[PDB]
Amino acid sequence: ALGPAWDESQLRSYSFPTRPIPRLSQSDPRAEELIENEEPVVLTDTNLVYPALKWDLEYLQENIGNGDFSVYSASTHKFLYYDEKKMANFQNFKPRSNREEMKFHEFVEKLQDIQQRGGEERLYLQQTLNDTVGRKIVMDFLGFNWNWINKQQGKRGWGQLTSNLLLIGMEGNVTPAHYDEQQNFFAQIKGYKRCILFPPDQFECLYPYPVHHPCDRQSQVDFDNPDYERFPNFQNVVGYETVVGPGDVLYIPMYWWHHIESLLNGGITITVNFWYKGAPTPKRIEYPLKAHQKVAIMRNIEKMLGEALGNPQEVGPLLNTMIKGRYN
Amino acid sequence: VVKLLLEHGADVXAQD
Ligand SMILES: O=C(O)CNC(=O)C(=O)O
Ligand SMILES: [Zn+2]
Repeated sequence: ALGPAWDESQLRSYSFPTRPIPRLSQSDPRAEELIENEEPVVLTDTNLVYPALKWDLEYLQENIGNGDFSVYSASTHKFLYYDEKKMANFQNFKPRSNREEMKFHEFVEKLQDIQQRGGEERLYLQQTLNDTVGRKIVMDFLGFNWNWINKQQGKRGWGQLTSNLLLIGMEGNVTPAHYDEQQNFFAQIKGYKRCILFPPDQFECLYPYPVHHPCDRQSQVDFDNPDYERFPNFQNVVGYETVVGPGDVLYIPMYWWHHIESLLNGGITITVNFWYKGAPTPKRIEYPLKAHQKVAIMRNIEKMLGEALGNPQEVGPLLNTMIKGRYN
Repeated sequence: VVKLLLEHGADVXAQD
């Protein structure tokens, strides 16, 4: 009877309607049906990261090792990421978030400081779990529900687990809408994150940056102020929404757009995700294609032209030449 | 050809 975990006033306000992602037992056939069919579902009882539910900044500082952690800094609540390698071919791009490597205890002191000095700055720890972690964390990791998630990997024909990303964010932190090219079981550990997903068939409404841009895979649309002149179909976007707290696992299917925010005035959030490579392309192709297969096609066309033209800055002009007065 | 165009990368989060 502990009261409302959170309320609507902690959710940011946006221009589009949503329906709820279903929350189900891991033993419920409907939940298996959704995962099999690459639709989101929040599972409430996997115990996937049960051992980590005691994690907080003190336990982690004490136990997580002397390794380096990538900490992103932002002057705003939106943490747009950028691929550093791609900066070259978009000279007119300055980042809105710096990355800094620091020891875990330096990160905790950073938060303390900002908090104590009423600072505006925001931080977001995002670090792959690795060898360097302490004995207690290794034991917690080994206590994850591998039986369950390994079975899911076998049943969906997925490829290997590529990594586990540890995410520690400040209240109000936003990861803007983007899609990932792997399957993701998103395991909430501390605090609450609002997750807004969009299916791959809404590619037309979300206007991803060019593949060769540093922000490849993110939406160009500012959710806090959509430019309907440039992005008219953003007026047609409909999301699938949920709030995940400790113990919840959100299946975020490959290619599904997701916008993710830590609840306003909700304290720090901790999440560990589980990224798996997708099943291989099927022997025989079934027509017409699924949406994510079309996204795959479009990405490859952009890649190939960048290569063939010898310069990604020519992909736009060639593509426009191809369609104006011909296919539009 | 179709398989060529249907192959996907494995990029996630920050860079890849
Ligand atoms: O949790 C976040 O803020 C961002 N995480 C992701 O986009 C992911 O797990 O794929
Ligand atoms: Zn993501």
